[PDB]
Formats: sequence, structure tokens, C-alpha cells
Amino acid sequence: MKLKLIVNGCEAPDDYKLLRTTINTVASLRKTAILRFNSERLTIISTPKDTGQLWCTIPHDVFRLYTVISARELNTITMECNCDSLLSVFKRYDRVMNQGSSSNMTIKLQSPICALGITFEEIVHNKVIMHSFKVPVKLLFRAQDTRIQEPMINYIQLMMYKLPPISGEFGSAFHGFIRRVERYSNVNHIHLMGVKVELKIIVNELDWHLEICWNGPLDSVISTHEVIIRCKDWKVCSKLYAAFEEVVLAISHDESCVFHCSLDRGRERGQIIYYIARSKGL
Amino acid sequence: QQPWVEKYRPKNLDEVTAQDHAVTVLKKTLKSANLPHMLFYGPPGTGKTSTILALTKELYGPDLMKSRILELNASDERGISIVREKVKNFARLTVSKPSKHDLENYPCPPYKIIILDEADSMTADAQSALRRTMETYSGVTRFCLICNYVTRIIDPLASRCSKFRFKALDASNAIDRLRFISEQENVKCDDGVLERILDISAGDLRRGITLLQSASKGAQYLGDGKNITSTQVEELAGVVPHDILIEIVEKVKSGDFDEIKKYVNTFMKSGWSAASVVNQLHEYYITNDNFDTNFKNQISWLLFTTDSRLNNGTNEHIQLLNLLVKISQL
Amino acid sequence: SKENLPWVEKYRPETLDEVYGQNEVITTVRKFVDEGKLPHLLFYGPPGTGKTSTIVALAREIYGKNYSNMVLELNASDDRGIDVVRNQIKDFASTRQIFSKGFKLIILDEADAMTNAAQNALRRVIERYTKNTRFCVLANYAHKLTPALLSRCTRFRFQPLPQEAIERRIANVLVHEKLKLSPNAEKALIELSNGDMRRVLNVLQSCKATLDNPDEDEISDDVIYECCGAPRPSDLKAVLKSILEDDWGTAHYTLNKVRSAKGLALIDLIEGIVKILEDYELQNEETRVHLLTKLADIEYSISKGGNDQIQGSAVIGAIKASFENET
Amino acid sequence: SLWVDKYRPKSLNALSHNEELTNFLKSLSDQPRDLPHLLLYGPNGTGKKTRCMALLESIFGPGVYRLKIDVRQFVTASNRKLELNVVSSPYHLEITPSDMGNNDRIVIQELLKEVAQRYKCVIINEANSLTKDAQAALRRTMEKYSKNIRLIMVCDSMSPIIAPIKSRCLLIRCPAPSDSEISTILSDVVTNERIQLETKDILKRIAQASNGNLRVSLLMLESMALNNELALKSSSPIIKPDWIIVIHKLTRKIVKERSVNSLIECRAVLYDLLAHCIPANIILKELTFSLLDVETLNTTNKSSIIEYSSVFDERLSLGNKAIFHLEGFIAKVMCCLD
DNA sequence: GATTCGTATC
DNA sequence: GCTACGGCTATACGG
DNA sequence: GATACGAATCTTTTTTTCCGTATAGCCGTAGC
Ligand SMILES: Nc1ncnc2c1ncn2[C@@H]1O[C@H](COP(=O)(O)OP(=O)(O)OP(O)(O)=S)[C@@H](O)[C@H]1O
Ligand SMILES: Nc1ncnc2c1ncn2[C@@H]1O[C@H](COP(=O)(O)OP(=O)(O)OP(O)(O)=S)[C@@H](O)[C@H]1O
Ligand SMILES: Nc1ncnc2c1ncn2[C@@H]1O[C@H](COP(=O)(O)OP(=O)(O)O)[C@@H](O)[C@H]1O
Ligand SMILES: [Mg+2]
Ligand SMILES: [Mg+2]
Repeated sequence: MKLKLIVNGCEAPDDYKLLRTTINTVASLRKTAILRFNSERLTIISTPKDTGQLWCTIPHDVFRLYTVISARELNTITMECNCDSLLSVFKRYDRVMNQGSSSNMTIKLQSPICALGITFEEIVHNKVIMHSFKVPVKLLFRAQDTRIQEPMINYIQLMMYKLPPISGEFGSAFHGFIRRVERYSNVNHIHLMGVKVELKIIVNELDWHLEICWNGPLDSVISTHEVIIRCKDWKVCSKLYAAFEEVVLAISHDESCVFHCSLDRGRERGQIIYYIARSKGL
Repeated sequence: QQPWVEKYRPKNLDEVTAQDHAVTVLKKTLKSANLPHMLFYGPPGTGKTSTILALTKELYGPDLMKSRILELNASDERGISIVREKVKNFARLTVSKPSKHDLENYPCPPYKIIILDEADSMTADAQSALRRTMETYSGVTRFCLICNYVTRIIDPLASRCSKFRFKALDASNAIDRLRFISEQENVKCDDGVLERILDISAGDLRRGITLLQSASKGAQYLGDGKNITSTQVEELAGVVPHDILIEIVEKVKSGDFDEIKKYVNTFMKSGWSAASVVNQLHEYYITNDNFDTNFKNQISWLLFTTDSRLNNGTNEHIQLLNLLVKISQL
Repeated sequence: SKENLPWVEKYRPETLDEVYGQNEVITTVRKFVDEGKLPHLLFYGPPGTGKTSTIVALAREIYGKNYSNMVLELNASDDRGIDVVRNQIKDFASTRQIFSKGFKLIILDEADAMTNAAQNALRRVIERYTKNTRFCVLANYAHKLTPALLSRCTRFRFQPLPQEAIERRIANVLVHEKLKLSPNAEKALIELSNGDMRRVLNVLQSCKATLDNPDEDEISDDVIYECCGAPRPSDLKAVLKSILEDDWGTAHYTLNKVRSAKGLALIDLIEGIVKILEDYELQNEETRVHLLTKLADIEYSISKGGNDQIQGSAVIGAIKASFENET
Repeated sequence: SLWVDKYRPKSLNALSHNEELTNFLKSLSDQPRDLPHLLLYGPNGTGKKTRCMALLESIFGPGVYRLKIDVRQFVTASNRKLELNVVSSPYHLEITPSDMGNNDRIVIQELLKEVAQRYKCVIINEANSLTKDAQAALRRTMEKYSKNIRLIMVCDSMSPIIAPIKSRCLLIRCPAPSDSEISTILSDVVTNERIQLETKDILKRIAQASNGNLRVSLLMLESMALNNELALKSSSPIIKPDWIIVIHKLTRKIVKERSVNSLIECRAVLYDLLAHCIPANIILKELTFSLLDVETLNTTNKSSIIEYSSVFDERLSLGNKAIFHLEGFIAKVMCCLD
């Protein structure tokens, strides 16, 4: 039960941004989060158990040092922590470099309920100001960890859409297309449309209809695909799309929707998957 | 394919049988556009839903129906808030413009119809909110209320809505429809059959059609190619055989509590419904001429009390035993 | 497009002189208007008596063209909770008149459905801003209103429509629609109306629909009974005679034959027999009790449903047993 | 496990206690496309559920018994979590109103809306437990979605089922077997597992002590077999449910002592029975029938008892608190017997 | 409102 | 001079 | 010392509106 890690944001930008995006997403989704510290990767899980699940994979090479030892299988240390305290710590550490610094963030598991000793340094202008934090966490049991599993997705009718990268010419237009439905206050369900490439956002109600359509170029990696989902999950999808260049959208006919985000670190690639159940039936 | 009840559901207003008055009123409403708010009430399986669906089909056609009809039943929430927002918004909506095909093939009335099926399950507050909703928007929206119990509809709504009682479908009322269904489904029956079916199915064509379908399925399974007799019909309808009823009457005649209790235990061990045997006993006792006027009055009141108790979802065994004991002491 | 409307919402009176039946109330409110003083009116009566039509015509007469902004009408279809009463009603009855002077009119249609807290808040608005605003309350049940609200409101009782008002309205409808009505059908229509004009209008529309060719064809009592599905008086008299005089088997046969001839309902026969027996002279006072009680439970059981033949036999037995007390 | 499910006939041809009902089920299963909604009514423990499962196997093939138990969550008009268990199987759904009370309308509404979207058969055990609102939704749900769903509900004493639902279904009666058929089934069971079985008369005793109940008779047989050291005796006592013994003792106390203190003791016994989650309607039924087997009561007392039983079970059906009607019935019996 | 036990006062 | 982010505020939700 | 007086005990898990908190949207100012 000896967990210790060191994070340096300035040394490696992309994976630190991935970690910050994962923390922001799990904080925005719901309170508390599951941190599974496997010996070769760290998985951050937000399980509400209709509401979606976020399964982000963070390789061990992301952090400068990843000593993980426990009596469980493959040194699996599973912990539940409040995202708000971790989010506040990460905001402080982000402002530490924003004011100008390159100090590392040391995290140790100092003692079932434990706490992480997230301590880092900051220099104003040549002064030493030690920032010490202790976030109370609970230690999930081994069987309780086994009760949490990533939901597999069937491929019988599931169809992939390769959304354009946001760094490209069409990326800003596609981001505007995604957020075009967010400017309506009285929207709770978005009914997607894909026929076999077009992505259509349809919001049909008693006395008003909406027909947002994407006329730009799109790719499907390698038939109608309709699923109606809540608007709050679509906000999370839009937030994830902006922070990831490689974004893959999977739509299942009246079953589910999958928002796949991948960060090409090559090296093991960091991936974020947001499984979303249909709010209601077609 | 489909069950005969849904397969032979009327499509036009002409296919609806024995309800001549309401059908004629709706047919004359087709040639006009002054259709009032209708209140369809009557026994179950009398064709109220079929009649309203046929009228809806004839008024607008398959295309304008989706935009000019709103249907709410007991399977969806119909609270005071639902009436105050969804129904009011639909009634306030402007009438959709018919197409050239709709205006050339259908009358296309300048109003729309809101159908509230199973209105007997609606609370009084919802009906109170419905009152001025129908009254204010009567020229742009029409209301149809379908129920089985008139008393569950408040007095102001019964005043606003035109009343259309649906007659119970007896043997003479639906014998033509049953004969047509039997001929179209190639069903062979003896003389007097389908009449016993409509007698058992008291004021119900759905039950009679289901009974005919079950008898036809049994005959097809037998494979002998023989006409269905009334004995088989009574058996799968749940009608107690006349021998068992005769034994019941004979044991009741000898006013012994123990024998009656033992026979009632044996009888309820056979799973017979108390309502059917109570109806059979009522028919036997009222029809028979061996009893005087006072006995008939007392037996009628006792059977009425037993039927009212049974309709309240009470124990069949206790009610049947008490009724038979009271008969034995009459 | 008044030809595209149901007859109930086609003959709604537009002026006060077009409202029949309640002559006293109409004269009183007209005197109120001519004198220039109008109290906080309260209209009470059975449905279809003409309360909404009367108050709407009164408001139109007072404000000929400013009806849109001088009249605030709220009913059960709109939310009338504590917040609506606190905000919207106060804002309406707190500002000055636009240019019509006089007073502001607030109509509370079906105020019996309002909550007690709403009425408690409304009473102070009524008694506070009465200088420039007058309230009208329409209700069919006075037990659902706060006693203070009844205290501060002048009560007007809307009686059920008498015969002559029904005759006049029916004559106007016949003149408008070019229809003919037999006197026997006229008598049948008023009896089934039960002091309700909406029922009369609906039955008249159904009878006009019943006729194969509306013109050159009179509406007889047979047409009325066929359209509305009500038993004829002769059928009721025959059924009562068979029950009272004949034995059990033939009385049951007569009841079954009468009911199956036209598909009549047992509850309608029960109501007809109750109405006929009220005119009977019973010298025991126990027959009355037995009849009323047994028929009441039979009617209640019919309302809950059950076996129809058993209920008919129960009616026959109840009548026979009750009339056995007259010996 | 227990002998009740050990010898449960899985197939349609394995049902050998009704014969005519088996032939009728074969007739129904000949062409499943035109199969209407079915309602099975009869005595408890007859085997109606076994007939339904055998029919489903006759239609959809073996595999209907591959039950997976799932957990479902529902929300009423207000914010509330309803943890309803669902025992689904290929082309088969199971719903029971036992766990859910007055909230039984929204659960069946959501379940039938989701399942209704060939057809999928849905089984509703204990159809009498609905509160006349789930029935109001169900009538339209089955009338409009008859193409993609079929409803087969089992029940006993179908009087509390509303008229439209009974009109929308095929009425199938399942009579309880005779004592000889129960004895034959028990003989087959003891042939499959030898139990000595000194005399054939004890099988008839078990059959007569169950009043035409297969489950109760099998439970009795297993209990005597396990208690008598894997054997049976001609003089072995008849084992009966504990609440039956308690009700019999209550009847004896009522007959013996008729006073206010005895009334309070009877109230305590009724409270214990209610706390043991025994429904009050069958408590009144068993108490009434145990009073009628008392040999020291004349015919007038028995008639008064049965009349009070009818009045008070109607009152309990139209009541809210069950203790009032049970106490009233016991007090009326005491005031009639004295 | 009832019962039961303990005090303060007449 | 423009954009990002923090603070203020209006609205829906919950119990 | 008799009696009036006082204490302790005899007990519990649909609909409307309202009170305070959560949250998203928009404006103003620091920084690039
Ligand atoms: N007059 C009729 N003519 C033809 N078919 C009829 C008639 N009345 C009833 N039916 C048949 O009865 C079945 C059910 O009819 P419905 O109209 O749905 O029942 P219902 O009148 O709504 O009674 P409910 O729903 O219990 S209130 C269908 O198969 C119809 O074809
Ligand atoms: N005295 C009357 N004279 C003429 N028509 C009348 C009269 N009373 C009622 N009516 C007709 O009946 C219709 C309904 O009456 P309303 O006045 O609108 O309702 P109401 O009398 O207020 O009954 P409630 O209590 O509101 S349900 C009117 O639109 C008229 O067509
Ligand atoms: N034909 C039969 N042969 C043998 N056992 C039967 C038969 N029918 C029913 N049973 C027994 O009845 C038991 C349960 O009956 P069940 O289906 O629960 O009755 P119900 O449907 O009335 O509740 C089963 O364990 C089964 O062994
Ligand atoms: Mg219907
Ligand atoms: Mg009105």
C-alpha cells in the first residue's frame, strides 16, 4: 500500500493537459471519482451506478515517477476522492506555472480512509513558498473494484464517425456545429441522425423543430443510426472534443452513443471514452 | 397473423354495427363541419374506440391524422399540470394547412380533435381545467371523451360534451357481424351457435370474437372437420355445466350446513368463477316457476348483494358459501 | 365562421337581452349598470344556467370596445395559485384605468376550484382596491369557497331554466336553422334538459343530424328518443305495470323485451320509474323508504357496474317487496 | 434443490394432471401467430405457472427457463428510486406486483413501453394485486401494442380484475387435480427417490391435507421424509403450516372464552399474524373456515359466522387498516356465540 | 383524561 | 483593442 | 394523620407552495 507519484506540467505538456482535462470532466460530471492505480496505467472512472460513464486511461509514462505497490493483483490501488479538492489543487498548481515556475508536484499516499500528500513549490519574484495539501480519500476494496468494469459495446449496428480535428480548417466549424444546440435553454433531448456522411442534430418537440446539419466533409473509419440522448452529456462531448485532436464518435441504433477521445503520445496513447446511454427510445 | 379482435376492427363508419344513432350522427357530421364535443360511454367492447378511430380516419385521412389528432389515454400521465399545459397548448395551436390531395379526397374540417380515452380515470381537477379549455377553443379544437362509467365524468363536462350512449351488443345486435367473421374465417358451427356465444358475451363483441377464435383453433387442432357445438363453447367460456348447477340446487334444497360447505369446498377446488355460477343460479331461480313471489324477491335481493360484493374484489369462496347458505334458509 | 361551430358555442348570448330564464338577475344587474354602481357580484347555480354568458355580456355592455384591457378573466384552465393571485391580480387591480374611467372588472370563472390560500389572499385585494375594481365570482359549489369571500361578495342565484325560457331558445334555434319540432318532441326535449340549455342544444343538433333530409322533415319524439337513447314514457308505464301487477316470470320477460327492443339502459329505466313513483300516493311511508333505499343502492351498484340481468331482477324484486308493505 | 422444482414438468407433454387443459394448450400452441392474451385462473398451487412455462417452451422452444435476474430503477411523479427486480428470459418477461405497492402503475407502464418498443411474451404473476390503475394503463397497452407483445397473467379468484381487461383476454380455467392424481405424482416422486413408503394411504392423507395443492403436498412429503430419517410411517403426524396451527388455536380460544380480555388476546394473535406478513383476507378466510369445523356450534351460529365473514371481508376489501375489520369480525363471532 | 406514588398543608 | 475568466444575477429544481 | 395537589407515564414511522441553494449565462476588467 505504498503509492507515490510526481507530476511536472512544464516538462511534458500534452499528458498534463490530458490529466487536467480528465479531472475537469470528472468534476463536471458528478461529485467523487474512482482512481484505479494499476502498475502500468492509471484509470480514472466516474461511475454513477442512464447517466453516462467516463473511462479515461492514463499511462504510467505520463508521470515522472510511478511507484505503485500493493498486496492486490498487479498492485491495484483503488481509491475514491472528491474531485473538488483535487480540482482546486490542480488549479493552484496550474497558476503556479502561470505566475512563472517549473516545480514538480509530489504526490504520496500518506495514511479504510487515507489521504494524498500533494505538495509542490512556488517561487514569487526567489522566495520559497511550500504548498501542502491533504485530500481525504477512501480505499475501495478488491471485490468492490471488481464490481466496477468498463461496459463493452456491441458492433452489430454501431457505426463510427471520425470527427474532424479541431486544429484543421473544418475543426472550428465542426465545434460550432456541436455547440449549435447548446444555445437553446429549453432543450433536454438531442436526437442524432446518421444515414449511410452526415451528422444531423434533430430536436423535435410538441410545437417546435430543429434541423441542425453538418454540410462539411466528414470521414467514417472502416444504414441509419439514430439515438436520443440528454443535453448535459452533449455538453461533456463538446468539452472533450475541444481538448482532443483525435475524436471518434460511435452511434448505435437506439442503443447507446460512444464518444472516443485519443491522445497520440507516440508510447502508449492516452484515451478517454465517454459511454452515453439513450435518454429514451426512438 | 393477428388476433381476430384486431384483425376485424372496423375501418369505416359503415363497418360499425348496432350503433346506428351515433354512426348516423357522425356520418352527417362528415358532410358538415359543426361536429360538437362528444362523450362516448357504454359497456366495454361496444365499439367506442373503433367508432372514434373510424371517424378520425374518414375526417382527415392517413396523412393529416398525425397533425390534426392528439390522443391521451390511461397509459400516460393526465394530471392537472398535463391538462393545463399540453392540452391547452394543443387546443391553442393553429389548424395545419391541408394539402391538395387531402382537400381533394377528404372533407378536411377546419378543426382538430383531442381524444381522451379512458376518461373515467381522470381526476375532478383535470376535468375542471378541461371545461374552459373546450369552451374557449371550441371553434378551433374538438374534444372526445371515452369512458365506461358516466358518473366518473363531472356534471359540467357531461353538459358541455354531447352524450352518445353505445348500446350493448346482444345476440340480435351483433349476430350479423359474428356470421360475417365466421364466414370470412371459414368456421363451421351448428344451429344456435354464435347465439350462445353472444349470450355468454353479454354486451361484448370482443369476448365473443375471442371465443369464436378459440373454438376455431380447437376445431383446427382436432382436425376432424366437424362443426363446433354449443357444449364446447360453454366449456371454454367458463360456463358451469348444468349437471353441477343441478347438484348445487339439490344440495341447497336440503338445508344442511355441512353438506353445503363440503360441496362448496369441492366446487371451488374446480376453479369455477363465482360470478358465472352466481349468474347461472340467478337465471335458474328467476326462470323457474316452482317458486313463489316472496322467494323470488328475496333471492333477487340476495343475488344482487352477492354480485355487488363480488364486484368489489372480495373472496369468491366466502361469498359463494354465504349466498348458498342464505338460499338454503329461504 | 359561426356555421363551423357546435350549437352550444354557436348560440352563446352576446347581449344581456339574449339571456333567458334569469329575469330577476338580469334586471338587477342592468339596474346596477344604469345606476353606475356595481358591487362584487357572485353567480351561483347549476351548470348550463347561463352564468358565464351573462357575465360576458354584462362586461361587453359596460365596456363596448375596451373589453380586452378592462376585463381580466381567469378560470380553472389557468393556474390561480397563491403566486398568481399575489402578483398578476394585484398588478391588474393596482393601476389606474386607461381611458374608460368606470372600474376594472375581474372575472373568476369556476372559483370553487381555487385553493383556500388563494381566496384568503384575494379577499384583501377585493376589499382593498374596490374603489376602481370590481370582482365577479362564478361557482357551482358554494361549499368550496371561503365564508369570508361569500361575505364580501353579493350572491346571485342562477335557478335552473324554466319551461318558457327553453321554449323561447328552442324557437330561436328552429327559426335560425329552418327546422321543425313537434309539440310532443318539444315536451320530451324540455323534460330531458333538466334545466340545462347545453343539453337542449346538443340534443337538437343530434336530432337535426338524425333526419335523412333536414328540411321538409319534422322532429318527432321518436327521433328524440332514438337519437338520445332514452326510454319512451309508454315503455316506462308498461314496465311499471308489469312489475306491479304481473307475476315474476312475465315481468322479467316484459323488462327484457322492452330493454332489447331499443337497447335501453337499466339506469334510464330506474330514473323513469323513480320519477313516476314520486307522483304515486303511498299510505304506508315504509314503501317510500324501501323504494328509495333499494333503488339508491341498485343505482350505485350500476354506477360501479356488475351483472346487468341481476340488477334488473333486483329492481323488480325491490319494487315488489316495497309495494308488499302497502298490503 | 427442493422437490417442488425437482419434478416440475418442463414440457407441454410432461403435464399429466389436467389432460383437457393440456389439449387446449396444444391447440393454442399449434399456431402461435394468432395467440391472444391469456388469463389463467384457478386454485393456488394447481400448476398454472407450470402450464404457462410449458406453453412458452412449446412456442419458443427450450430455453425459456434460462432466467437472468436483473435490477431495474424507476421514478414516480416525485423523486424516488424503485428497485424492482426483473427475471427476464429469451422471449419472456416476468413482472410481479408483490414487491411494489400503489406505485405498481408506473413500473409496469415503463416496462411494457420499453419491451413493446414475432412477439415477446410477458408473464404477470398475481394479477389481482393491481390497484385498478395499472389495469387502466394495461388495457390500452395491450389493445394498441398487440402486434409486438403478448400478455399471459396467472391469478386466483379473478373478481378484482376489471371488466375491460377480462374482456380483452382469453379466459382459461385450471382446476385443481383430484386426490388420486396428487397421489400418483407423489408416487412418481418417491419412485424417483425411494422413501420406503410403508403404506399408500399416507400419500392419500397428504393429498387430502393439501386440498388440491401440489406445492403444499410436495413440501409436506419432503418435510416428513427429512424428519423421519429418509423414511415414512403409517402413523406419522400430518405436518401443517405454523400460521394454520396459530389460527386453529385462535379459533379454540374464541370458542372457549368470549370476553374483552380474550378479545385483546385475539387482537395480539392477529397482530402477530399480520407482522408475519400474512395477508388479512386469507387470515379472515382461514379463521372463518376453522370456526365452521367446530362441532360444538349449531347451524344458526355457523350461518351468523359466515354472514359476518362476508360483511367483514367486503369491508376489508373496501378498507385501509386491516386490524379494524379482523377485530370486528372476531368480536361479532364472540357476541353471536355467547 | 386516567392511574400511581410522593409531598405540603390543614 | 480583443479575448479569457471571475463575479453578479436570473431561473429551474428539490425537499 | 387525612387529603388536595402535583409529577411521571400512557407515543410514533396528487397538488401546491416556499425557502434556500445550485448553476449557467452575461458583463467588466487584466493581460497578451
Ligand atoms: N359495433 C361494432 N361493430 C364491429 N366491431 C365491433 C363493434 N363493437 C365492438 N367491436 C369489436 O370489438 C373489439 C374491441 O372494440 P373496441 O372499440 O376497441 O372496444 P371498446 O369499445 O373501446 O371497449 P373498451 O375499450 O373496453 S371501453 C374490436 O375487435 C371491434 O371490432
Ligand atoms: N339563459 C340562457 N339563455 C340562452 N342561452 C343559454 C342560457 N343559459 C345557457 N345558455 C347556453 O348554454 C351555453 C353554456 O352556458 P354557459 O353560461 O357558458 O355555462 P354556465 O351556464 O356558466 O355553466 P357552468 O357552471 O359554467 S358549467 C351558452 O353558451 C348558451 O349557448
Ligand atoms: N402436471 C404436473 N405434474 C407434476 N407436477 C406438477 C404438475 N403441475 C404442477 N406441478 C407442480 O406444481 C408446483 C408449483 O405449481 P405452480 O405452477 O406454482 O402452481 P400455481 O401456478 O397455481 O401457483 C411445481 O413445483 C410442479 O412440480
Ligand atoms: Mg377502448
Ligand atoms: Mg362557465
